[PDB]
Amino acid sequence: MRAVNWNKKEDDFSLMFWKQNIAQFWTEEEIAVSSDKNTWVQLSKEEQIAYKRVLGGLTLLDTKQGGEGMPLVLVHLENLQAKSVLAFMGAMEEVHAKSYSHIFTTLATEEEIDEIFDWVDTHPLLEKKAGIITSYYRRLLKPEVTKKELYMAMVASVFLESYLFYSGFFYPLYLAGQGKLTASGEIINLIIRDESIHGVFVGILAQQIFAELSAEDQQEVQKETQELLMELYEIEMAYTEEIYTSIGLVEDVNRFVRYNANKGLMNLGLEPKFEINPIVLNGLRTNHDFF
Amino acid sequence: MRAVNWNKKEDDFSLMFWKQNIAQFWTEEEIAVSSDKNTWVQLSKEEQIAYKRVLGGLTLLDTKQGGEGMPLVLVHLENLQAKSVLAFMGAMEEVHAKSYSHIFTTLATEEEIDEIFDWVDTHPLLEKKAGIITSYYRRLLKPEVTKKELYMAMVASVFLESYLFYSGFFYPLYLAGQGKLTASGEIINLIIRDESIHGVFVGILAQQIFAELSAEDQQEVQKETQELLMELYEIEMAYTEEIYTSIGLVEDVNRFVRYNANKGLMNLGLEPKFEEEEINPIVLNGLR
Ligand SMILES: [Cl-]
Ligand SMILES: [Fe+2]
Ligand SMILES: [Fe+2]
Ligand SMILES: [Fe+2]
Ligand SMILES: [Fe+2]
Repeated sequence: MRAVNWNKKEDDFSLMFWKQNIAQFWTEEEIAVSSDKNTWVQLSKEEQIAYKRVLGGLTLLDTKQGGEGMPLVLVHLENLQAKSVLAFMGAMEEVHAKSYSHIFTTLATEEEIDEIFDWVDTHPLLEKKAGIITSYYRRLLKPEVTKKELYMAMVASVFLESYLFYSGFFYPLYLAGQGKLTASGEIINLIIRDESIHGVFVGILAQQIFAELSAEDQQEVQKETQELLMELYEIEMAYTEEIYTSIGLVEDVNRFVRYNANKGLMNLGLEPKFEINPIVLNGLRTNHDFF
Repeated sequence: MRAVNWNKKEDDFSLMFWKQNIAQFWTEEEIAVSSDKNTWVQLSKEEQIAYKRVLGGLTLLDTKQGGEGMPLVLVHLENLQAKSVLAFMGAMEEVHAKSYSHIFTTLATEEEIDEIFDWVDTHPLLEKKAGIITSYYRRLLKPEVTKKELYMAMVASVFLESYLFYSGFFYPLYLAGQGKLTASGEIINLIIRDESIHGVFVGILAQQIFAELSAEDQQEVQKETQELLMELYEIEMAYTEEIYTSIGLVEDVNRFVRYNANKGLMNLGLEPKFEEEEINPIVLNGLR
């Protein structure tokens, strides 16, 4: 049985991503959020509800990535250096999820917080969205998986990392780009810096597996991938309508979702399939290069 | 579908262990090991070989805990705060494994290192002991697991964290307690501080699952746990004889193995099964 041996490179990129994930390490204890209350109380009721709801959705996604997506992909990898990187990325998803709780504690009462998590648990679109992604993960709960099954779990992971979070990230960035809730915005920028490299890394791994598939299996997962992209898009468009109609931002968020969908595809070595709001860009400017 | 909500405690201990695991965070670049070369070259070849072999074994166990043990146990937990802690602990196993490679790079040539890892991969006792533990983990590769299956994976994990590492930790601590390889010994001490809390935590989880079993299932896993403990002990005694006979330390490391087996039992809420003895005072000085 093999032990991980970092003296013998297993690929040309795992050490670089190991080192970068470590260099980027942070915890919620490092950004105090209390100074955001001065601008939080200046938001309308409808704006505050949208903010809390999107943070709830982001928490759900990070919960499933750290608790299912990273663990189940990594258990089936044969490359032990890449496995190490994914284990670390999975832990950072739990840091991210804890960081949303840190923001909530500063901005909401204990009663309001528990209402938000109850709304998350019973929300039909979030359930559908998370269910579609985790289905591909839970296919890997068996002793032996095919490369097609592993490839599609990696696709699902890239689409969560590079695409599904962004209908939620939009709003903290949009407010931060206006000088509102800028400490929470700093946290969301740290999260985005991590998710960006998670999506690139899993995409590299996916491209390596794809090259190992037969031509028949390549064409099958190419079709499944495009269908998944558009199945998620349909749900995201319904989600943006629900969250953002009250505050007038639906079409802006949809453009941002398409931008990031295109990035997810590029992380998989795939051509864009769709066509950034400048205020969002200013909110990233504290990432700005990446976008 | 539920998101982790740290505002609402799921249990009385996960936040405490989350905070401590974070507080203890460290990485491989924080301890330079090059100053150990002055004492490394004073060791005989037999002493050097034993050191490299036990580090190889430790690396194997950490590879399996980060890549199978923590991920598969955590996937099946319902407690999302406990899941978080286990994910972090799994990442720290990978930090531990990376740190062993750092030690190797300072103390061995590239050809020597690859020889060690080929020795690990083809070693029959390491393959056997890792296989016994990972068999419990790989039973969890199915959509739904029973609580009996989850419990026995947690037992295996506590036995790895609190017991199977220590036939290997012995020698770095023994040398560090003599002023030899003391920078490598500081790394090993950081790893031990982590494994100690990993074993306590998984043991708490195991005790929670045990209480949720029927009497019939309790009787089954109680017996399996005791058999597993002694099945692993028989393998560890062959392993210590293989590694340490050349350097005169077999009975010393066997005493340390039994000490730590007892701690693994206590982490599971179980009584000690081996004669209770004070720790070797040289090893104790290496832990200081
Ligand atoms: Cl295959
Ligand atoms: Fe995340
Ligand atoms: Fe991520
Ligand atoms: Fe470890
Ligand atoms: Fe551990």
